Amino acid sequence: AKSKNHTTHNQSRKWHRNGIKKPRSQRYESLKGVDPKFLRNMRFAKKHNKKGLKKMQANNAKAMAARAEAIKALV
Amino acid sequence: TGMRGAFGKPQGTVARVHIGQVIMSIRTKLQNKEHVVEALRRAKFKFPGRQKIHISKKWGFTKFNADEFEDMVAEKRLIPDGCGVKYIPNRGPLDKWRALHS
Amino acid sequence: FVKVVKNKAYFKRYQVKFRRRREGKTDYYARKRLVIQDKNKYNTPKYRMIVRVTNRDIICQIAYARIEGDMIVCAAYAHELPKYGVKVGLTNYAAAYCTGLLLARRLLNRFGMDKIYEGQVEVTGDEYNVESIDGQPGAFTCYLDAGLARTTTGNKVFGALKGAVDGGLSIPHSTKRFPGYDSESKEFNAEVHRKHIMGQNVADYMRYLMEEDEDAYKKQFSQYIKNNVTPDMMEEMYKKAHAAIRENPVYEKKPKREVKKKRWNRPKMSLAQKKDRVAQKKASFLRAQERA
Amino acid sequence: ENPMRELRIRKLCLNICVGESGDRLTRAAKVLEQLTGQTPVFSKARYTVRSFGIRRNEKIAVHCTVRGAKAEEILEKGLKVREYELRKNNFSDTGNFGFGIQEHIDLGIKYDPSIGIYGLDFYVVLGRPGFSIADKKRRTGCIGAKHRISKEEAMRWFQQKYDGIILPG
Amino acid sequence: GRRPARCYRYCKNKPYPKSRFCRGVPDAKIRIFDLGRKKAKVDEFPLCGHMVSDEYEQLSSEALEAARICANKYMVKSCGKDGFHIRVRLHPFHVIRINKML
Amino acid sequence: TNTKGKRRGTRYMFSRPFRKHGVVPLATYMRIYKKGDIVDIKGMGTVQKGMPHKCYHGKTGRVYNVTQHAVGIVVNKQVKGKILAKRINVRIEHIKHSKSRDSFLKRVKENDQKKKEAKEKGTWVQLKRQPAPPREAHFVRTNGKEPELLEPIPYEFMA
RNA sequence: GUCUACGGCCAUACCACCCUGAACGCGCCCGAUCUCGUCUGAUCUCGGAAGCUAAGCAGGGUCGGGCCUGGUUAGUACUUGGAUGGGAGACCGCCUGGGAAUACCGGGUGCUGUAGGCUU
RNA sequence: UAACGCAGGUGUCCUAAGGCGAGCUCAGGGAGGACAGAAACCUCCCGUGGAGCAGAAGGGCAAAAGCUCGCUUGAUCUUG
RNA sequence: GUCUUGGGGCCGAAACGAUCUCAACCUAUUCUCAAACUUUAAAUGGGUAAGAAGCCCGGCUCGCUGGCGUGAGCCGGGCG
Repeated sequence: AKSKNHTTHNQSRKWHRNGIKKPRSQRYESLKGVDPKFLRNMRFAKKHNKKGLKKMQANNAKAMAARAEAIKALV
Repeated sequence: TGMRGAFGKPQGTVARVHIGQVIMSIRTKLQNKEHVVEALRRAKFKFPGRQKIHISKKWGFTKFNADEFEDMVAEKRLIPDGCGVKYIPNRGPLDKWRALHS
Repeated sequence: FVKVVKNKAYFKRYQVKFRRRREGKTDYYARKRLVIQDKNKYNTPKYRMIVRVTNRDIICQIAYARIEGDMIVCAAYAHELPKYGVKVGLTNYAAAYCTGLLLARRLLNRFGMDKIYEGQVEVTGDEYNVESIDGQPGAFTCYLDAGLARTTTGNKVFGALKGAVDGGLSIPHSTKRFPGYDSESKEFNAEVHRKHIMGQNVADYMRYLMEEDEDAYKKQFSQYIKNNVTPDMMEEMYKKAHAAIRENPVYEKKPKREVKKKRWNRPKMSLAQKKDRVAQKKASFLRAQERA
Repeated sequence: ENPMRELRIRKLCLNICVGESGDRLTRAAKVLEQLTGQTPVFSKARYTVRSFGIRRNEKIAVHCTVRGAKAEEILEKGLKVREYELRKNNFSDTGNFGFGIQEHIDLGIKYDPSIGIYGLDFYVVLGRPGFSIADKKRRTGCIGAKHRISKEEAMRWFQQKYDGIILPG
Repeated sequence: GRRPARCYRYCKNKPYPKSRFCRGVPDAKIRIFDLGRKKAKVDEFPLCGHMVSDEYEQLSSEALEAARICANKYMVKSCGKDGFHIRVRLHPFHVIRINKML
Repeated sequence: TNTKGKRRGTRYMFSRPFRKHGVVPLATYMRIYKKGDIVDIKGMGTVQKGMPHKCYHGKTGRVYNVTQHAVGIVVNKQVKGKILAKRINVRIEHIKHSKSRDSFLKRVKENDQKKKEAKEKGTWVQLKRQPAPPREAHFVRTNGKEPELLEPIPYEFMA
């Protein structure tokens, strides 16, 4: 049956009675949507630092000690 | 029809005026000041509202104004053409206008 | 009469092309695709082989574009060929091949890969392969950059191409346009091309004019006979050139002269030489009209 | 003028608007073929106007574009039928002139009882060296302003060369 | 019917001029916007009389027909028949809608 | 009144400002985009592919996905109560680099430079941009002259 | 001073004209065996160097059309916020602040990146 | 961001009107040519979109996204 | 201002030769407008950025990216 139509004017009070207007900006945003060809590689570069003990950081271990020895002479 | 759908269909035609718009304008000799000033109030009665009447400072219907106008016509910057006067500026190639006519 | 097309309004409503296309030299449709890198190759440059023919010179360049202007890695003009052993004919097909052979050699000698990636000395029927070592010498590349995109079998620009590939560059192409390609059989020939690449058709041309008429022969090749080059030495001269280009690809950039500040038409007329002179010029032309 | 300004016939164009396709046209192409020795081309319709007998893309006319030395001799025979006589309205304001001849045989064609009754249309394009610079693709430009052809500049060349005159009309 | 101009006096709608989207508009009851001695050169009549509005209102093109005549009908009796020059500086453009609701 | 649609009311949004029609100048393409930098989205009507939706004509974000011909963007578009962070994909020749952040990475360098140059003065030059101070009382020279006497002009009723 | 090849900005780069040229540097151009496309070797393609700056192009000029940037127009129009301000009403003045556009009148007429020549 | 506000369109059409590449440039106007006329066909010139792109309108476009040619089926299969 | 024009005509070639005369045109001017027109174009308004989620160096990793560059990611060190 015949009746009245709407109106929309408390849309702003309810709006801000509560309601934080930020999406919680955050470090380590998820990798959802990146190029799969690009992403496959970055899954490999991780894979060959997470695999083994002798290959990678044996180069890291030596270079750090030089970083350890070089800086101390200044003090 | 019951106002179930009421968009009007046209009739008549109207014109709008803003405060300061000029409705009607008359040219005449300088000796007919009074004939203008009261003929317009005779016209004023066929209009809604109230309209002021005054005599312009502008020579004729031209863009240009009271008694400095006769100098430029003598100075050769305006030329009479029918109901109006052309402004002769200097950006135009007047060395090809003066060469045409001093 | 009828309304003039060029009104005061027409100019107000105008829209100039891009300047280089207004002069007609650059095709901005074949540049959007032959220059621009993809966006995950962020700064890896894209190299082009700009090969242009002029009425009396052949130009070859290798470039990669930047946000401001282009960058020219190397260039090998064709009018340095009097240095090497060839004098007559620089718009020849073979001349282009002499250019495309030098441009690679000069470019590769810059980058240290001259001793490697040599290819055939002279036969063109095949592609030439590469090797890639990460962050170390190997596998040069580029793409052909024709100007106004005219491309029909036998075109001079494809003289440089066969020169480039044999020079050492690896250019993705197909032997569908080397002259001698039969248009309706679609076969590799490489023999009609071998004559074209070596200028042996011109040597045939002068042997053609010998039999028929010397009077027409003199009109055509009057400056072949100056510093006499007969047909029988034509391929011999070029065979020396391709040898000659290899040992000395380097360029020395002859030094320039010293300016005495010459001008022969008229000075660069600035505001004052415009403002004061023309404010005179009226006051002068004004004076004539009040004096007559 | 000097050697770089000598006027020449850039081209000469001939056509026959036979009106209706079929056989009368495909006979007409012979007439041009007998004249210039080049295979002609058929021009179809741009529009359809039924008050002529034409249809859209109906092959209406055959035209040709002779050139160089071949053109000049065709003009020598072509002008002779008009006995080297023209008028001042035959020279366009853009430096071209033209005319026509009512019968094909008058040029040097041999009449045959199988041949129909055909005329054809003449039109001469003057030009000066450098007029090709408006057609080049690699870099183009205008033709010029003092190197163009005025109305008179066409007539005074024609008058001296073929000895003819122009009868005012 | 009458449709007295009290209804369409204020300016209470967006401009709705005669265009391709509004067909069937009649012709305005005013057609001759200039009358008098129209050929008069600008040297002739240097006394330009104006009428100026003072309310941001709408003037019906019915009125402009009768205002033009009324002021013209006087000047003819005063100056002569080629002694003045009248220009209506207003044109009726904005068509106005009506609705019959019985 | 009207209804939904992908490009409704974008008669002027994507209208190629009215003295520039034709191929997009090629300094748009060599501009290299990288993860984590700020772009401002601006629609263009010459492209028609990957155009940002009309709602995003002006909102700015940072590119997290760089592809061959396009760069994904994190944008802040608000539905009623929730300012979402919506990922979209646009072609490069719509968006352009933002000069907002670069006006900050410019002053980061100098502030650390001045501080490191002032490690030998022993004082701390002041932090960023105290707001605009009051006008710092001074004198005004007026010797030899006199101020003009301003006054209102009379009423002149023009036409 | 300038040119050639590739370009960035895309008219202060355009358009109408008129004047002068800094190795054929660019072009005009002489021909059609071969490559190649045409009704036509005009275009496209190919082979050259007898001439030519007349044309393209470059530089300059027009109290030029245009174009860019200024000035007046104007603190006008318009407007955020306030009043128990005026007015029957159309509308208007005020306080607080922000603030334009034609007419008209001046100035300006390309900057430049890489590679390569010329001192005419 | 609404009303039985406004001016309109759709339930289809395409083996090409899809995909490339090449070569051209349109609408409109002027001056010239046998029949030929305002209105066929031939040539030159001017021509910043004034044409066309299936249709409603808006947007877009001139060495194209328009016109004409040559080859083809990316109008195919599968994940997100 | 002069091309097709007329209407009144004059001559009897013919009168847009001329001349009266209106006229469709073209040229510069002028009066007034636009929600579905627009070169210009505000007020109010909409995102962003305002530091440790940073500034900076040294090293390592790749089945993608290739001039020798790499882009991404990992370690380590000084300034909050």
